[PDB]
Amino acid sequence: PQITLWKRPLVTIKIGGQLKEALLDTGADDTVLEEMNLPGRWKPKMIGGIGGFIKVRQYDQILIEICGHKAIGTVLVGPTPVNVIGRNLLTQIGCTLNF
Amino acid sequence: PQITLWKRPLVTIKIGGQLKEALLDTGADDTVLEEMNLPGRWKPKMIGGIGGFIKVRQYDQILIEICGHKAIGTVLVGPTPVNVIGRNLLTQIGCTLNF
Ligand SMILES: CCOP(=O)(COc1ccc(C[C@H](NC(=O)O[C@H]2CO[C@H]3OCC[C@H]32)[C@H](O)CN(CC(C)C)S(=O)(=O)c2ccc([C@@H](C)O)cc2)cc1)OCC
Repeated sequence: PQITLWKRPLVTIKIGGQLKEALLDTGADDTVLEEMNLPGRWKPKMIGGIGGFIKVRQYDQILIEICGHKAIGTVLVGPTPVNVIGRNLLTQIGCTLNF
Repeated sequence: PQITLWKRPLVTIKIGGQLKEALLDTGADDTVLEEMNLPGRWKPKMIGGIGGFIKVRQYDQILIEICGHKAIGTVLVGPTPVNVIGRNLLTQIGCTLNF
């Protein structure tokens, strides 16, 4: 689809078999979701945002469907203010900026 | 143009007679730029993201040129680690997400 930006580009995603809402975030290198339960192994990691750094749980090679488009990649889980889909997954679904 | 997201979507902007690099950021409601001593009246504000909040100065009706596309709107200035062009200005240059 073509998504204008007068509203937040929020989309429904499916991860771990559960539906959620997430923000398409071209300013994020990585995908960071709020606290949740995900199966499998994970490693501690740090990520920095506008306000500093936080601790997150890094889940690698995770299946995630974004607005009907499938991706398999890294998902960070931690105290983010909102679920953000970052460039690591936006590239998988073929997302580009256009103007 | 069409910007792929393999790398950060950085572009040259002109603001307050200065050239700078900034991210086209669909995840930012508004625009936040590095400390710069702009003229005019301003209003203190707090903006938050990953890692917490930072203090910024809100300037209204600021002219910005983004890849030769002129825009005018609110610009927040402060100790942000990165310059982000937010949706308030992206809509003005006709920017969309596409996949
Ligand atoms: C020199 C580099 O220093 P750092 O590395 C951090 O640099 C950064 C910092 C911020 C960003 C942009 C943000 N991306 C981001 O957080 O991405 C995370 C995840 O992926 C990683 O990649 C980049 C960082 C990691 C995001 O797009 C936009 N945000 C909102 C989202 C979170 C809902 S917002 O910025 O918080 C924001 C809040 C309020 C407003 C009002 C005005 O509307 C406007 C913007 C990109 C790189 O270290 C720490 C200093």
